[PDB]
Amino acid sequence: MDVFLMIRRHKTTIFTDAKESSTVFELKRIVEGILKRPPDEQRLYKDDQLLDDGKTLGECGFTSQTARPQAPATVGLAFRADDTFEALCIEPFSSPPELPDVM
Amino acid sequence: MYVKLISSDGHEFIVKREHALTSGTIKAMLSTNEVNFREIPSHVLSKVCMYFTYKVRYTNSSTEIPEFPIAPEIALELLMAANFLDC
Amino acid sequence: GRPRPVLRSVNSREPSQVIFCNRSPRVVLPVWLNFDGEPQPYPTLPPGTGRRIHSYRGHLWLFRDAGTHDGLLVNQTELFVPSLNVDGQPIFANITLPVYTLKERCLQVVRSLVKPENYRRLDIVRSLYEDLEDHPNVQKDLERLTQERIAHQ
Amino acid sequence: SPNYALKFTLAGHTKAVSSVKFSPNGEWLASSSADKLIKIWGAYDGKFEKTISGHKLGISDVAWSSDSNLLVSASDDKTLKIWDVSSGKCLKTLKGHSNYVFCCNFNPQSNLIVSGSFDESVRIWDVKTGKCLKTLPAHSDPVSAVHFNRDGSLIVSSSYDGLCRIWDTASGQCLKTLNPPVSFVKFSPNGKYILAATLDNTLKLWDYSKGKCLKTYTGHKNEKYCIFANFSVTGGKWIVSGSEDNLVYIWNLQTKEIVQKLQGHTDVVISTACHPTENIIASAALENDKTIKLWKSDC
Repeated sequence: MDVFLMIRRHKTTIFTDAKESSTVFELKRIVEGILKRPPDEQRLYKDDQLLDDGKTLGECGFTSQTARPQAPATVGLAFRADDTFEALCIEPFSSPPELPDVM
Repeated sequence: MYVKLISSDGHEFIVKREHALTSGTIKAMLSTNEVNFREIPSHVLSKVCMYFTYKVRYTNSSTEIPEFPIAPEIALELLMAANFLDC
Repeated sequence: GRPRPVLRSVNSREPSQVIFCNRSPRVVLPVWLNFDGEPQPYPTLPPGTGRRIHSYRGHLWLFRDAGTHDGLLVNQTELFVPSLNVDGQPIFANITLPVYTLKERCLQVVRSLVKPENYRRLDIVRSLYEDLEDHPNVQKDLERLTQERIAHQ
Repeated sequence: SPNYALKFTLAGHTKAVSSVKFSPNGEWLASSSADKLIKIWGAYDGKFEKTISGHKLGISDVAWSSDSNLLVSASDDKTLKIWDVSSGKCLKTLKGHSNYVFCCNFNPQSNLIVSGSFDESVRIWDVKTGKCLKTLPAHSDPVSAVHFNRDGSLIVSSSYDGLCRIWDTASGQCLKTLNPPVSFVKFSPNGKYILAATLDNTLKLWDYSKGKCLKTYTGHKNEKYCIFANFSVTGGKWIVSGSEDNLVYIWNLQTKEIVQKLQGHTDVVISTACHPTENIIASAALENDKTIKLWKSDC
């Protein structure tokens, strides 16, 4: 069961996939390859909830039904360097304009 | 290989190179592994990246394919993006 | 004497039992090409339903959205041709959405929201007006498939 | 060659005319129509005689009893009706088919009626009681024509299944079969042959006892409608049929040569009939025409 994700930090969004059976730790290894920060310098979140490295993505509620190619689920990302922890902060995307009269 | 696609308002989208190459326009712009769009905003470009994931996953797949959803409020700018991107 | 359309059913009179299986979210219109190549509409299939139907070997079928005539796929391709049943087993015609281009999907959505009279009230380039006005049509696919079949000759 | 010429046009129906039949005594012409009416005409002068009504949908076919006193009709309303010609009274409604009834005939004794239906059956009815006596189900597509032979011991039927079946009246069992849809069949007036039409612009004469095709008639257009053909034997010996090019074709029965084409109708000529004692042909045409024509010849 593939799961499709947006990993978001500040004004950065990574599109990637994993399995429901993938661990949170294994997702950090995916992020490491892209962003070059090791798993122990990463914190991953689902909404406000800090995710436990050992738990599977499925156990955290990312399923093939909630994390779809055309509507991926969001994972928050924050970094740590030594004793300094960054807080989770995700900049929202822009907003569409008013719906035109003839729609 | 990942590429970085940057929206008009500065949001960075990191996507598989194979996925971004769905668009011949992006392929040309890549010829850095980053592409700056001058008029595609983040809410549209994020929807375009979902399309790429959908297209690559469901192409050649010989399974039941779900609809690609588009909300009314985004449809007209997404159309313009799709036309520009030829995807 | 005259050419006949290459896309037309063969009058085999050899029965073939088929399951039309609508694996799309659309209401599906089955279209049968008759022996002269004219498209004939058959009863529609709601989403998530399937029906066992009687057709014939060498008959030609296509499948469209019943309301918009968007093109659909059948066993991952445009045309479905029944063959002989083997071992008492019906033949499945698995109808699904194609992977539309993002542009075509956007055109489908905008068409569903704007009356054709009002397309040119939208604030986009003229070529997108013409794109919106170019509605789906089984004849397009018949033309396109015929040209492709000629290019493999 | 005969010299048929147009004598009268009868313009009483308001939709396609499906069938014309001369009464065995020569006096009358019955017509049936998509307009749900039967009309009776003088056979010699085309004079309107009466309208006969009661069917709820269009009528495909009509046929006379041997004594010219009864008519049976076959309708889209799934029934047949037996009528008293003198009064116009519906004596019986024959209920049993489960879809349109296209064709009907009395046997020579006229104690039985045979019918053929879109429901792919041939049914045999008792005239006196109106009960269905037998249902003969072997055709696998609409039945286009049914006809008794000269002593009524055999029925011939034709069907879109491509087959002509000869049935034993008494038992109901099929005795013989004679590939495009067969649109018309009837026994010859002498009894030896069967005339069959198929939707490939072809009529064929069959020696059914021998199972052999003796003649083929072509030149006309018949690919869509079930067009009734006939034997003309009062003068010379001709085959007569309508056509989809709006003409009546007449062939020499032995040479298979076209000897006349009768011009005048403005739609498919679906029905032709030949008068039992004089050299008179009646023809009937579909929705762009809606008329009956009467034609007369010296031979």
